[PDB]
Amino acid sequence: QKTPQIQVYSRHPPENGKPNILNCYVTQFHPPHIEIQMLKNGKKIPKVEMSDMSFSKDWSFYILAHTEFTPTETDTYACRVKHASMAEPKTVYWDRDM
Amino acid sequence: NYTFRCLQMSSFANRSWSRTDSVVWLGDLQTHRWSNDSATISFTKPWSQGKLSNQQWEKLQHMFQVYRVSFTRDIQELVKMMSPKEDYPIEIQLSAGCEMYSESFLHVAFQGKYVVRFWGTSWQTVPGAPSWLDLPIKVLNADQGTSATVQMLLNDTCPLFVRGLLEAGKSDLEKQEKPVAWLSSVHRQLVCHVSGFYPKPVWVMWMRGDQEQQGTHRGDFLPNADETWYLQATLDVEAGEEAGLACRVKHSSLGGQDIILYW
Ligand SMILES: *[C@@H]1O[C@H](CO[C@@H]2O[C@@H](C)[C@@H](O)[C@@H](O)[C@@H]2O)[C@@H](O[C@@H]2O[C@H](CO)[C@@H](O[C@@H]3O[C@H](CO[C@H]4O[C@H](CO)[C@@H](O)[C@H](O)[C@@H]4O)[C@@H](O)[C@H](O[C@H]4O[C@H](CO)[C@@H](O)[C@H](O)[C@@H]4O)[C@@H]3O)[C@H](O)[C@H]2NC(C)=O)[C@H](O)[C@H]1NC(C)=O
Ligand SMILES: CCCCCCCCCCCCCCCCCCCCCCCCCC(=O)N[C@@H](CO[C@H]1O[C@H](CO)[C@H](O)[C@H](O)[C@H]1O)[C@H](O)[C@H](O)CCCC(=O)Nc1ccc(CCCCC)cc1
Ligand SMILES: *[C@@H]1O[C@H](CO)[C@@H](O)[C@H](O)[C@H]1NC(C)=O
Ligand SMILES: *[C@@H]1O[C@H](CO)[C@@H](O)[C@H](O)[C@H]1NC(C)=O
Ligand code: NA
Ligand code: NA
Repeated sequence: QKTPQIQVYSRHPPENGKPNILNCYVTQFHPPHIEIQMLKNGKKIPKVEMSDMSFSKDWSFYILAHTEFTPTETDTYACRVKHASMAEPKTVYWDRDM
Repeated sequence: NYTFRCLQMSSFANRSWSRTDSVVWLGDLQTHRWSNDSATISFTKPWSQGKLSNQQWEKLQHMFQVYRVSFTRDIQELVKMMSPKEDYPIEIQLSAGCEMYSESFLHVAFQGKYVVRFWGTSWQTVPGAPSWLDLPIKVLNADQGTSATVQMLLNDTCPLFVRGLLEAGKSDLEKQEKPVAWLSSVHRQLVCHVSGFYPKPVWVMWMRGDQEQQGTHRGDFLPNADETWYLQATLDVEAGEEAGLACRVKHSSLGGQDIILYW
């Protein structure tokens, strides 16, 4: 059993008030069953698109989630992952730069 | 060099529940998906049929349709025979294809670990694989018709199909997408973010004038959802001495005009 790594980053340079895309890349996990949500101010974002799950040379799974977002200095964004390898859901906050 | 990979992931939860899902990659571009819920293989490019006629494609697809049902039954039968010693839940992964210059491969993993390959004219367990696999592999190897089909698929069908993809997909495979870069920081750490480049080869370096800063740490290549790449390169610097630094990006799409971003 392998624990997911989570990276959160934007498609375009983050500029407050300009629409952009936020990515959540989840990697290095096994087994493949996983639950991934993206959060705006701690609340689940509805329209989140998911890539097909695939796996690497080392057999560990990966998947990309993304969503439209507009950064501002009043909103937080995060990616939350539930997986059997972890007792509780793991949440990674967008660091506002990536 | 292009590597063509067909990736199958099969999850067996209990005797009543299982699914098999596949994806196919040509290098870093996805060309097919085959969901458990679909009877047919889905194209993810307009050129995913390669140079095969509709007839040729239906036949090849048929061979995979028969395979998917046969595989699922074989694993279920195997678990019943081995129970309770080997039992659910079970994950099986297969990675098969060819690398073009060609050489082909077919590797199988059980519970996340490489255990079996097809090589030459037969299936084999790899050294270190659980010994309970030896008997089922021996039995599979008695199936001459399956061996002949697999040898054909790996030695012949795969490189032929991929040569057709390379010609049919030429304009996508040789696409050039330009990076956009930006700088950030929170004794400091400066981060140069580079996003939207294709293809993957890229050069990103912190500079002071013409001097490459050797403390530059390049991150992992991360995918964007639009078949482009993201990378960041970081440099830990002394506070006050940030002025004069710049991030330089070289990429094939830029036509010799590098991005230079001054801090
Ligand atoms: C498909 O290509 C196969 C080779 O390619 C590899 O495997 C495929 C699946 C891809 O992944 C590809 O990328 C790989 O590179 C090819 O397999 C070859 O098949 C021949 C027979 O058809 C085998 O020849 C027999 O070899 C043994 C000795 O094998 C050992 O030693 C050699 C080196 O000396 C090693 O390379 C092997 O790994 C083994 O350690 C001989 O004892 C045997 O001789 C006997 O049989 C012949 C008749 O065939 C008689 O004339 C003799 O008198 C003997 O009685 C064979 O010569 C070869 O080993 C095998 N390669 C490998 C690597 O195992 C396969 O045939 C292709 N199939 C089709 C349909 O195209
Ligand atoms: C591959 C090259 C790609 C070419 C590229 C072209 C483009 C295609 C696009 C692809 C999109 C979909 C990708 C899906 C990924 C799958 C790739 C891997 C396929 C490789 C296996 C193909 C097998 C084809 C033959 C087959 O179907 N055999 C049938 C039926 O056999 C009967 O019928 C035959 C003719 O129809 C013959 O006449 C034969 O003689 C008959 O018996 C068999 O039932 C077999 O057993 C069935 C099971 C075989 C098996 O994989 N078993 C297995 C492997 C490893 C393990 C060990 C692990 C276990 C741990 C517990 C265990 C089991
Ligand atoms: C089999 O596994 C599936 C998927 O987890 C589950 O929904 C179902 O309840 C299980 N069935 C039995 C009979 O245990
Ligand atoms: C996957 O597809 C097979 C064949 O149609 C079906 O029997 C099986 O129930 C499917 N599994 C799930 C979990 O939907
Ligand atoms: Na192989
Ligand atoms: Na596996």
